[PDB]
Amino acid sequence: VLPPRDFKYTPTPGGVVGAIGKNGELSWLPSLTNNVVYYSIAHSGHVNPYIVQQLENNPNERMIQEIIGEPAGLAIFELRAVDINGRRSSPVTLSVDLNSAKNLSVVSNFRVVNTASGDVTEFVGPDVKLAWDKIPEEEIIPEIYYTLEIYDSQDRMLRSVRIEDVYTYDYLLTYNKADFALLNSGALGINRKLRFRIRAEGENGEQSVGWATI
Amino acid sequence: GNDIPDISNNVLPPRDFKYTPTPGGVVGAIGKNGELSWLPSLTNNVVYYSIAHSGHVNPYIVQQLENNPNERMIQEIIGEPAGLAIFELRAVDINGRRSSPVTLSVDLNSAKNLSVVSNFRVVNTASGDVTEFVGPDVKLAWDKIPEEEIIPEIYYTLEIYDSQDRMLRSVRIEDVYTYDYLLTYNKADFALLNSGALGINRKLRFRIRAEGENGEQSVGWATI
Amino acid sequence: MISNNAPAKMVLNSVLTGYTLAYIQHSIYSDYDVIGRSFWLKEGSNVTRRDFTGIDTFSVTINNLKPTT
Amino acid sequence: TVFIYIIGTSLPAKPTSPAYPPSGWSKTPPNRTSNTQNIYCSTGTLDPVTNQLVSGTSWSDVVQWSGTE
Repeated sequence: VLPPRDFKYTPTPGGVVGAIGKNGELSWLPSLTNNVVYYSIAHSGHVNPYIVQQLENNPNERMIQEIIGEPAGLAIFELRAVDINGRRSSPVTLSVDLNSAKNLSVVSNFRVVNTASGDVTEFVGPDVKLAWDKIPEEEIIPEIYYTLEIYDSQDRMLRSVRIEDVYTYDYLLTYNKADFALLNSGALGINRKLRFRIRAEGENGEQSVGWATI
Repeated sequence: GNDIPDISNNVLPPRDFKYTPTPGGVVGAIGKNGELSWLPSLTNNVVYYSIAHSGHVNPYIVQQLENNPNERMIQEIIGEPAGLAIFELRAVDINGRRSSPVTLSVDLNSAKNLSVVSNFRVVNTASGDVTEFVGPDVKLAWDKIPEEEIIPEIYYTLEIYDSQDRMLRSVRIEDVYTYDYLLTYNKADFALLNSGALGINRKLRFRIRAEGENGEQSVGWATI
Repeated sequence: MISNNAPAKMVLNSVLTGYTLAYIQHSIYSDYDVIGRSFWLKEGSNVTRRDFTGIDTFSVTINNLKPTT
Repeated sequence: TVFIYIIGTSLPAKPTSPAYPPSGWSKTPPNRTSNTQNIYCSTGTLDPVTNQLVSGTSWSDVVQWSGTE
């Protein structure tokens, strides 16, 4: 089977099919070899390849298949055809990056409750209290959660914590010493300059855009 | 009537994802692309490491059976077509959790196969704080790039930035492994040029990258 | 990541007055790159700058001041 | 002396023993779990010779430690 042509992927900025996040769409031109019955596409990280049968009208108009709900990130799509005798075209690859299924609104506000009145960006207490507003359009998506990452002065991540149903994280001094100073250097220590970034992620491939910090 | 809140910790992605390229002259039919390295994830209970590949649907997997923190690990790729490449590496937990992606895109070409500048460090950094330099000026040093002997000439291009990403002090440097950003070079030259006044600039970012005398440049710029 | 930090602004805890000598209690520096401390007096008509080498002590003694000023 | 001395879920009752380290009561702010909080007491004057509260002057009212005292 001659490989299918025009195997290209066009993102869909705003996508919804039955009120769930829709990513872009991937399209291709039917193989020129006759008797092709269906075009099978292999998707990385998926057990079941996506199969769409051709049609008697395909010889003229290229077919398209839509991909919905996958998370933002890289996808490897492999396209190959079949023959009624089982003969198969050589696979066609398309390595691309995918946008989030539903671009979510950034966190409204993100601040530290325990902040010095004398100057901004100074926590006085031993434990850093981190709070932020509930994401808007929450009722649109059933289940959501936030991913928070902590970075050092010299840019080494310290912990990636996933929080669900709560918008007020409670960083502890005991964490900062025991779980972080030792893990990052192997010796007792304290990190004074901290850094925080948070994203709002839904489940069905829904991811916020632009991070959020203070 | 509502989800019960919970606190969960993810898998710390492996650090120092660096693609180490091999410029060895290999036959045209099959070209051994250089290997890539990434230090083991800090969090324990990591079983293997799944890296996505541009040309392969299936991801290459390297399994960490031992426990050797600070000790690098290597995965090599051979025969891949020359061109643009994008890599995404994620760590995986013994229970089944997967870490956040670690991305690194490098364009594949025989002449483009030049390593990043190594040992990019600020010598005059203050003792207590690595991100602080005591000296009135900035004195900067770096290691000689490997495989510089075969190539007749390599000049590193050093990019300097400010609190905002502003291009300044792009220096054409050949056969020098240490650069000093003098105070006169700092405030007299570009502080006035950009800010429009004598006021100095304190926050700085540095970025160096090897360049070919005739060929193209290195795989990527070197981190501060 | 690399950056520079200006010395933290100090706070003059107290000043004891002498009709020729001035004693000032000030906070301590907290930055490694600190090399010296300086002062800027104001006669009310002309501004005079004074600096003292060394940062060992928390106190200073400004001399050569105009009495009853 | 003023010491911050509880990893406490609820407001405790002020100490009754006049000893600078009170009855099983810490002398420095310990580490806490997210649920718990910190409570201090403005301890009365301490007697270094006896290393305990001088006669009288019992412990101050315990107040949850928010930020800095």
